[PDB]
Amino acid sequence: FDRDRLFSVVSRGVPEELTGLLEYLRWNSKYLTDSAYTEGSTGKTCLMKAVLNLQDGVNACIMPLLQIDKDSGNPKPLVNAQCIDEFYQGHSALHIAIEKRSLQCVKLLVENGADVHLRACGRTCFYFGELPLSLAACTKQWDVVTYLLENPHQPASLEATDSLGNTVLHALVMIADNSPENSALVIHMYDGLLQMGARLCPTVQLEEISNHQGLTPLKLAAKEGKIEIFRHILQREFSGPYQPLSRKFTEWCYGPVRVSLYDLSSVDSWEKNSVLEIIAFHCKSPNRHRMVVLEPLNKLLQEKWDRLVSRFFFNFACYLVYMFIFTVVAYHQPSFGESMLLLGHILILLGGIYLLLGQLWYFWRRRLFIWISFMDSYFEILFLLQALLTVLSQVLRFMETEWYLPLLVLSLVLGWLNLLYYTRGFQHTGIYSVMIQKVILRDLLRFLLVYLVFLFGFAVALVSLSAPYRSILDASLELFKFTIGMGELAFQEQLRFRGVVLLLLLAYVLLTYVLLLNMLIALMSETVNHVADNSWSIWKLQKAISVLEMENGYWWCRRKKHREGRLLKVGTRWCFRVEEVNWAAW
Repeated sequence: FDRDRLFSVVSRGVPEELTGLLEYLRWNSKYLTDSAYTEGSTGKTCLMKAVLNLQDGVNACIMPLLQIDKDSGNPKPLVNAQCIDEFYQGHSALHIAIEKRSLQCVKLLVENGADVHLRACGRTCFYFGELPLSLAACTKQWDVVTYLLENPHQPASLEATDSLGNTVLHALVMIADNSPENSALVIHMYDGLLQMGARLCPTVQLEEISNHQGLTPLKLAAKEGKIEIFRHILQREFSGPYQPLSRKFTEWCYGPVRVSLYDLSSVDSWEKNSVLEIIAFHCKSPNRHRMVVLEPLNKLLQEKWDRLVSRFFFNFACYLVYMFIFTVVAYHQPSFGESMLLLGHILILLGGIYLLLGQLWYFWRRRLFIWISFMDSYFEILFLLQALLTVLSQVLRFMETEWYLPLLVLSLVLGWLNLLYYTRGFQHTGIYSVMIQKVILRDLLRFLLVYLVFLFGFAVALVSLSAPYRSILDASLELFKFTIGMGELAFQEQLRFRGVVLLLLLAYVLLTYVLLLNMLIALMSETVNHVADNSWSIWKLQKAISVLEMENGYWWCRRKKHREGRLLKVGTRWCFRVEEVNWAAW
């Protein structure tokens, strides 16, 4: 019956759940819908309440409850109580039992048949993998995970997918955290499951299954910013009977030298969407600059940066030549002839078209998505802006318009200003790389706005109080001179008797001094801290971005990527020789 009194008596009212009658005879009419109205309140079942019991004795009484009923006129939905609430959909009692640390309960539940490949969702606030095996692995239940996949007549596939395409290995990475108490658990369970996978089915590699978006556990650990598990996977050296299928093995260890062969699944060539692109481009975590100082990556980055450093300075020289030519042509503007002005105009127009096409191609390829909108792309917008201004100014010359000269001059100024993009070559300007964006953002576009607001509020008052012809030009020009140190104050004539005019300037100078004093302290506050490290890593990230961008080639296709490694012997595999030299001194 649906009466709550009977269920309360059976479950909690009295441990004597063996009433005898129950639904043993004449109750076999229930064959279509044995849930909701007849079982549970709205989305639960009697099995869920039975498995919620704490004492082992009453837990052992579950088997008599489902005895005979498991093979009675009751239909197939015996244990798989798929909730239709759309909120806890498919949250059968098996997941609850696995959540409980008891082993005999889950053993009894699985021995009665049931199913282990049922999802926990149909698409809360706790993502574990939406699978029984995934939940058991994430809950660190060694006995449950050991028993689920081998012992029963119906096993659980180790490479079973998920709603999003994940597997247990992906799930162990998604739930990972930088906290050591969770990092140790994740690493230990990942290693144990990887080792057991070899025993179960060694004919399939578990770290090659991709998500619906094409990511593997190594790449999934890099996109999401998880550093500890990523570091462990990069430097995995587990050996013994399962020494093969690893990542870092030493070749010889003569003295302090420990030359080793790091495996490479993070090579740009012959592999699209590698780990380096994900770290550099497709990442938004605060740790993205900390994942590039790792040992197997620094050597690969330097061996490409040194090999491709001539082109950086070649482009630098070619840009300096273009800027010198632009300045020379601009300076000799009449307002020799027909021999240098025409050639300079043609060269400037061609140079502008070149930089316009290059920046358009760069934006089309890379930034089809959001560029974090706040970092690492300012110099890629300033180049486009300068090229567009130069092209427009050079076009407007043929129209005999008066706006050609201001646009040309502004383009020249912006082109000279953009030369700071190359300060990251041999020049170790990492000191300015720290306080070059954290001092302009939120500090020059936030406090300067208030200063402009005060200036424009005082200029109009000065004009309206008193011959000033323009409200926002005549008074503003003299009001701005207080900041630079050229403001002039006087008692003036006696047409308005003045007085308040002096008071307004006295207020203005005090306000524009206290604002500067506060602005200085605001930027100083971020100097006492962020000193220990917090540098030399973002510089390496910028160098990595530059190296990755260069290898794609120029606007045309006069560049093709080349191989990085070689078919080194597996041992029973493209590898990179890292000649570690560390004085452990033991």
